Amino acid sequence: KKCTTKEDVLEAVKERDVKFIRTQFTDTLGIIKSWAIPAEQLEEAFENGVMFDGSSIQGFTRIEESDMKLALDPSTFRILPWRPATGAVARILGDVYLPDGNPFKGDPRYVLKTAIKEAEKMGFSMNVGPELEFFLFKLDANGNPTTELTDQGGYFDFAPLDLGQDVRRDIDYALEHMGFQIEASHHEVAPSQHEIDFRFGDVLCTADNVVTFKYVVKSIAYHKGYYASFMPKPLFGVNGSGMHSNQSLFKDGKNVFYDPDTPTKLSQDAMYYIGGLLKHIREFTAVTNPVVNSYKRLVPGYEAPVYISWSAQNRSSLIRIPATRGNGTRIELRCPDPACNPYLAFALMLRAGLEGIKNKIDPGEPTNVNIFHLSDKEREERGIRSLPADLKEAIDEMKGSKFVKEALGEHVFSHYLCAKEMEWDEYKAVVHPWELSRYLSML
Amino acid sequence: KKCTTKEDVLEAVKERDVKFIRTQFTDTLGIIKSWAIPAEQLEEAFENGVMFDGSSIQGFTRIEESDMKLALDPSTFRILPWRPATGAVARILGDVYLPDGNPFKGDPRYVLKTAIKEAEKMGFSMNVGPELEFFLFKLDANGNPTTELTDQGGYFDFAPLDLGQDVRRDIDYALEHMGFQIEASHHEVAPSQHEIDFRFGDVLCTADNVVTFKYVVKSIAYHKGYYASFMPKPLFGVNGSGMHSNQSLFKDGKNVFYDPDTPTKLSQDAMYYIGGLLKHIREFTAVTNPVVNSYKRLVPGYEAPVYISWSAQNRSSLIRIPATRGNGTRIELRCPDPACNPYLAFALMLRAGLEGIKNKIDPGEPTNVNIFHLSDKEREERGIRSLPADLKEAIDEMKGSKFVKEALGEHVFSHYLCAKEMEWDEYKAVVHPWELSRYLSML
Amino acid sequence: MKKCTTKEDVLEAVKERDVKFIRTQFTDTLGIIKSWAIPAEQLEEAFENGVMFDGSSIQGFTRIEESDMKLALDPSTFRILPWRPATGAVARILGDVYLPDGNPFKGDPRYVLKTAIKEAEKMGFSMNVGPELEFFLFKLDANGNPTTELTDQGGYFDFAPLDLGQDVRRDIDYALEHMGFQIEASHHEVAPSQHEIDFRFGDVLCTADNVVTFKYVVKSIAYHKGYYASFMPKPLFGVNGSGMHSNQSLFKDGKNVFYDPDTPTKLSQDAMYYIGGLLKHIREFTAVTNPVVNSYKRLVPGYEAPVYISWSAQNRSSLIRIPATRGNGTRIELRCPDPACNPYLAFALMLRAGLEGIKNKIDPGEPTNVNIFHLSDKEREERGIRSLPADLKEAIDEMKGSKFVKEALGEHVFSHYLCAKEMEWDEYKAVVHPWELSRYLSML
Ligand SMILES: [Mg+2]
Ligand SMILES: [Mg+2]
Ligand SMILES: [Mg+2]
Ligand SMILES: [Mg+2]
Ligand SMILES: [Mg+2]
Ligand SMILES: [Mg+2]
Repeated sequence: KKCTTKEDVLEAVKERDVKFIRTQFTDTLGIIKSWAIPAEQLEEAFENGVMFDGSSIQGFTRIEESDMKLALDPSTFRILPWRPATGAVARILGDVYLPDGNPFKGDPRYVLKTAIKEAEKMGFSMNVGPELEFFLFKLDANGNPTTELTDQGGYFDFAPLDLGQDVRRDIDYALEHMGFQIEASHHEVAPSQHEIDFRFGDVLCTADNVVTFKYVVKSIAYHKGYYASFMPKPLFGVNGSGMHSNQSLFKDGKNVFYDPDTPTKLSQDAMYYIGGLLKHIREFTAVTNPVVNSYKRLVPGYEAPVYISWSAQNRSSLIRIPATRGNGTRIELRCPDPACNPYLAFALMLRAGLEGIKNKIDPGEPTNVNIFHLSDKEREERGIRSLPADLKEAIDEMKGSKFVKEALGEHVFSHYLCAKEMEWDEYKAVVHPWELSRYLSML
Repeated sequence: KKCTTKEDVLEAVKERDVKFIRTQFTDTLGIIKSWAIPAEQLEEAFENGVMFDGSSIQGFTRIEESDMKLALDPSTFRILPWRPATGAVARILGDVYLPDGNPFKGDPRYVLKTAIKEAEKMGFSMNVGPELEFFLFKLDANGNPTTELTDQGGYFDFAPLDLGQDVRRDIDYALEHMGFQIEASHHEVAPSQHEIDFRFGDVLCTADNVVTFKYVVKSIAYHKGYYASFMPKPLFGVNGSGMHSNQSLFKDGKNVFYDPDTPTKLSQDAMYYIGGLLKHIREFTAVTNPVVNSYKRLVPGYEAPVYISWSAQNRSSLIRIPATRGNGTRIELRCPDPACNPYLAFALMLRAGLEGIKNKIDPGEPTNVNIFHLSDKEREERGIRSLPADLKEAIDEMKGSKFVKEALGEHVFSHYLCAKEMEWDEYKAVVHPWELSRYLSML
Repeated sequence: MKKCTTKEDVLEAVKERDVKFIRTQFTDTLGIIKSWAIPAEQLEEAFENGVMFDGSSIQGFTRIEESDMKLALDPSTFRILPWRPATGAVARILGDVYLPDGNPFKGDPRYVLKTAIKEAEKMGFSMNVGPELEFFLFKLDANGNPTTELTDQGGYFDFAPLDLGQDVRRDIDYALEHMGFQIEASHHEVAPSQHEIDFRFGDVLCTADNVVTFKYVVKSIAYHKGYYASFMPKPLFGVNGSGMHSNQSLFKDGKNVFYDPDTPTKLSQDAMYYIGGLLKHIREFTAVTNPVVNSYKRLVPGYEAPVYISWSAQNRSSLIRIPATRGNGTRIELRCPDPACNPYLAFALMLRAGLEGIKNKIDPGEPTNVNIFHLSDKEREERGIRSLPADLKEAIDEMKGSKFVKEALGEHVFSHYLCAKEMEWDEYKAVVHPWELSRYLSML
């Protein structure tokens, strides 16, 4: 089941009776985009490319069309894990080009590719294993999503044990049937919350899978009567959903972060990589935490980190070093939530870590104390800064950042910020029922 | 009906058959406070004072009691506008003292008195006429307040014309029966919204009346089946409720703001007074706009001002000069909402205006253009700043302000900020239904 | 079924039986069953290098920070679950938890039971356990949530229920036998909709693993037939609660060391000392055998649950009972625990207490052949008959100052267990219950 050439794809389409091909790409804000191609037209698509409206990539801030061409990558062909009676369905990715023949710089996948390209200039290749947390909710009588609980279980609980036990198994099976190579799946801290850990793979292939994961899990749950939610904080008072990103660099086949003779067995480049991450994380929190609801997860008192720090012992730090060493040496960034665009988030993580190695950015001493247990003046002395407290603050930090603008390009940078600003200007004017409950009788 | 001495009060209590006396004071956050005294004990109260728990003034941030004494002011005695079958009811104010005999610096009324005291050092006395906007809503089946409309009328509409016509008349009559001397009352822009304009009077007496107004209107409406709401923005998409504060200074009986020979007929001190207001308004917006809901009114596109500016022509400026001249020359600050503590708000307005005259603070050229019609870069050149966009930003501006700390005192200053911070930390973590409507199906 | 010994045994069985997912199985400090799924393709590498996982999951709801830990899979614990999804077969597997430095994690309750077994081996003893698990079978509401709605109104040993509940009850028994549980007996219990399943009398470590497996297997099977299986100690007022009677005996040289043909009761001196140690320390770890606030709504007089510390051979209502069987079947039954307890911690502490009795020759005193429930405080005080802790707070306080429980559990488990139970009690003691409104709202 390893596809390399267009002839590999075409023969598998004929042998497996694939009738529809679905393109897969994402817009600037991480929404999954697609259109359907009948398989009869697939051979022409491989030869000539497929023309489509490129403003779909631009987000919801689009006004004008832009004719663009999608050059299909046969190595991304993959059959979807459901079987219509008519025939099989498969997804395929590709690269977006302008009519003049130049690659469209506004595709988030292209943005990730340039970061991979800059990493290869120094001989580095990046591997990532994301830990994706989500909620399994009930549908109402009309089939609409709700936040109604499907179980009351806790961390690593063997739950649910009713019919929800079968949908969770169906989700894991569907991913395995598609070649995901899941490492582990388990119940998360909050009721009805679940986590699936990806295999440690190369960043580009992993990023494509994070996108595929989201609509596969969504579709499988829907067809069983449940709703899979990737909201950061759908429920007050319980754990939010993060997307922890374990990352590692390789050069000449060996792990760049590992060093057998150092006290912590962590290399100098590992320290530099953390320094770049710590130096720039505030500038692209708006990308790792892209929606207004993201910052309801980034509040003190839960697993989510709100203070910029690193440690090898405390969990609640922004960056944590797992105990694993050798070829598996990795660092874990714990702030992102599964609403982020994986292409933009992974690219900025790579660029920030690369800038740490380039500029020999010291990360400081690790914070082994639970920072939540500290006063504001204590953190002030130790130089412990915090993440932006809402989307608007994150927007302002990203607005004036030379690092983020150069890494995304002036087109992705502008369009992402403009959409997020429109988002906040809508939210900031809403009068919420909490305000009514608090002030109607008081004032 | 003019009371001057304790014997004036005691005889009127006997003649008018007053059976209960209600003390009236406010806490640090502007909530109206009270306790009941049977009229038989009133004569002892005038002689010795009344001991009460002073931590009631401290707000909801109180932990320890503090025994304090209220020295009743017989000139504030006033009979309430409803008539129980048992007997009449009256309100009375006073000054709060510590057991050692010193005035308690934490009473907001005392804070206003010191600003009046500092104004008298330069020969100034301040007169204020507040324009109080409120909403008239329906009660549900259980008598609880709602936001259900009582009319659909607009600006200056003769509405409502149903039974709501009688409660609005009852409210105006009750205030007139109590000696308020209302200037005008009319329908406001939003449906079910109403405004009552006070007589131009001295700041201390006016501030006491703003407090009395709130619970009188509340009680009169309740007993007719309606709810009077003083929320800034109870309803999205329609006008909020402000408390415009027209103010003027007098020295030697003549209006300090008037000058017959100047082009605009406005004196130099009037310009200085505006300059101090403009220089400091950002530092005490947290007092004029004290609740989270206040900044749902301070959004662009309605009558509320969000840009720091002054003009004699445009309404939508933060400070506006009415056309009236001579003894009636006044300036109007349009940002406050009726949730503010009138003692703290008027005191800071007086101090800021006084600091303008002391330091000869130029207010700049007036902005006669509708600032809302301008780009961000246009306002940048003209030095046009904006008000804080939420309660947290207003808290931070007040936290580091030497002017506000000195004018309120270190005890009111600390307690006010601590309560408002607890307020924001509760609001910032709430997951609102708007987030569910926007992100549950998307993410 | 089959018995697996090597990793090659398990890997073969995965292929020939089309097992697609392996579920790890362990417990947190409080006894909550913990698991995560491994794809069968990953299983071969799991046997070679172990599986990294967040070991703070073992701490319970008192976990402060993450802790990387390794699970070394035990091939002999591989067992196929008794449901057959269309996708493929499912199996569970246990293992040992190791720290990154290579040492075993002392906070795993399974490790705690294993060191108790090691103390028995030092004195030449191996311990066998047969538990009797009581549970309730309730209806689900219209939304699929558990209720306390009855499924039958039968009593002790009744042939009930006889409606569709007869089938789910039989499905539970069939699936346990399908996994090789070798059930001794299953019957209706005293309370309506209450049931009992009697485990095979076998090795303590294997039996403790089966108790954890039993709970989620019964719950999942009941769930899929529209019923809820409850292991609450006392879900309903006014009827019997659910207990976990723990039969036990020691063996040495393949002989039962509790049996003596020569003595009058046909019990050896070691059995007397073993009882003495149990009676000496039972108060100090009642918080382990009866771990939740609801446990002490069962530990009240009048419903078969023992509240007084005594032993006897005749009447069951004693804390410790001697069944009539002798010879190789000689055992002593401890009747205080409920199915909410962690079996690893409860069995470990029973063993340690009994072994402490043997090594210190602790006399158990005269048996109390009368029903203690018929005695005054004066009569009970005259015979020096003590009570079990009356609520979780009292049991916590008795466990907090026990040097014995701290040594047997280890510091990590000891503090983490107590801290969690204290937070549980502090939350409970502040609640204003509807019973208080019914009694006081009108009166005061
Ligand atoms: Mg997690
Ligand atoms: Mg993690
Ligand atoms: Mg108006
Ligand atoms: Mg006005
Ligand atoms: Mg029984
Ligand atoms: Mg029994």
